[PDB]
Amino acid sequence: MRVPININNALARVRDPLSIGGLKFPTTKEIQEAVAAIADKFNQENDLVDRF
Amino acid sequence: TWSPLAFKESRVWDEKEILYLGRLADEVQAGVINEQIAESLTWLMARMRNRRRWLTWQVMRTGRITIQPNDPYNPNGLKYVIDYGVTDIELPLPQKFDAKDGNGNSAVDPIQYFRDLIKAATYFPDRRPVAIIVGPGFDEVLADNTFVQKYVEYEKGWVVGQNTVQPPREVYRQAALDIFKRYTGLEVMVYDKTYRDQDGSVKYWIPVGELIVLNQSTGPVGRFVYTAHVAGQRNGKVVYATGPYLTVKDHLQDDPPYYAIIAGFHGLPQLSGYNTEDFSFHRFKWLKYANNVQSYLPPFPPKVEL
Amino acid sequence: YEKGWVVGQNTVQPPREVYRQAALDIFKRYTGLEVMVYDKTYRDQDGSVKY
Amino acid sequence: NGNSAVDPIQYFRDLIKAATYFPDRRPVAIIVGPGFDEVLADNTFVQKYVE
Amino acid sequence: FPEDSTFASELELYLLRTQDAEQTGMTFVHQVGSTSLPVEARVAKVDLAKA
Repeated sequence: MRVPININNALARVRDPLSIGGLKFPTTKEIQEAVAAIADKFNQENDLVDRF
Repeated sequence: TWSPLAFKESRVWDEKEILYLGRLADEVQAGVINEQIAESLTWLMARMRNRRRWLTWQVMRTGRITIQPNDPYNPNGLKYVIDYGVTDIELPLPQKFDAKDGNGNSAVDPIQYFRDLIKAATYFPDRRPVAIIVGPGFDEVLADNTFVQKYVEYEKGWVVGQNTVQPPREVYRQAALDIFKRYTGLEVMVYDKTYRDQDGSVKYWIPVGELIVLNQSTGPVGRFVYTAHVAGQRNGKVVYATGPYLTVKDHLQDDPPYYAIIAGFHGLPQLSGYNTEDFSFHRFKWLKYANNVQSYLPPFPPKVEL
Repeated sequence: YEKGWVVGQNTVQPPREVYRQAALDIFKRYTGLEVMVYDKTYRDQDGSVKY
Repeated sequence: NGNSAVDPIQYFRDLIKAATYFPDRRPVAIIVGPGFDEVLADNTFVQKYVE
Repeated sequence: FPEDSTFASELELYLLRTQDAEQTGMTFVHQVGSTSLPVEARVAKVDLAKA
């Protein structure tokens, strides 16, 4: 059961809308994005007994 | 005498859930609960395969299968003791294999223990073991005890004062299982899959410190057999079906509209080959061989909860 | 003596299985006898199997 | 006699074992500047491995 | 450390993390005769990060 999310739009809509706080003018910047999968790899089904 | 069991469980989806479901960041139509019910269908399928494997693991583990109202996945509380009548389910070890007294001296001898099990099951030609299926690090218990070290040192000639200085423990465990297999003949299988229980700590399927023993051959110990459930009136009369079923129900016209999926099955494992002259059943046995095996194992990562 | 061992300089301690695999052979070879093993049994009236 | 403190081969072997399930951490290579054999030749556990 | 160069003056990274649910559970047990009961609930999680 995954969260019903679109990762591209959610990953694009975190970037700040206006947010001039630092230098009192908008700076130049570069942004790279990456997602990550998280699972428990060590929860494996008990494949032994169906063989028997 | 033999008699099956029954299993069933349900879902539901109300009107607010079917009508309102959008994606979390995209802006789309009402079409997400269609994709959402398919995961519940697949989850009920895997949820039934887990009870097949659970019943069969329970009969291999304890011989009997025991259901009781304290169980997690039992709301009904149906108490059951289905005693399959395994004669001697466990093998006695008063002092375990990794039990040392004094200064490095061990207590018992594993290779000799399986040797006189084979010898004292001579004229019972069905109690005489063939294979072992042990999961965790088992070579270390063969590598630290006294007698199997003395057998490796007998075989490789490595007397400590004259041939070589002292071999490391790693050189012991890289051949201890092989000399064990050669001096007994029990083909040892390994099965090291794991399940994450509610502690958050990884445990193997074969528990550490225990090994199973098959008693006549490696093969099917009986079978798991389903029985028939109800499917309704193909022509005018009731015609059954046999496997695990899964039923969907539309109530999207009713007040309020809802939607429910129901799956379940009927079945129970059966032990086919019994003894004839006596009514015994010596086909698989357990034994707990050591106590401190987790210290021989690498640690496991925590579950990321983010 | 017959196999070429010593408990200090060739092997550590040979197991009992090698002793019983070689003992009947060296018994036949030293004594010059002939061993006819005979294993057939009969039930007693007490249920106990007896040779 | 010269029985040292830490067996370095067992030390790095324990670092490789205790990062079996942490594959980002399990070390692979090692850079050392000065004379490094001048310490391994003066370590009793390493000398026993050599013997 | 190799050399690369950019005409811009800041670099930020956005990392998103996703923990889908695992299909645990076991089918409930009832006697032939009875109506069914519903299963439990579970949760998946999504987090983010900046640089």
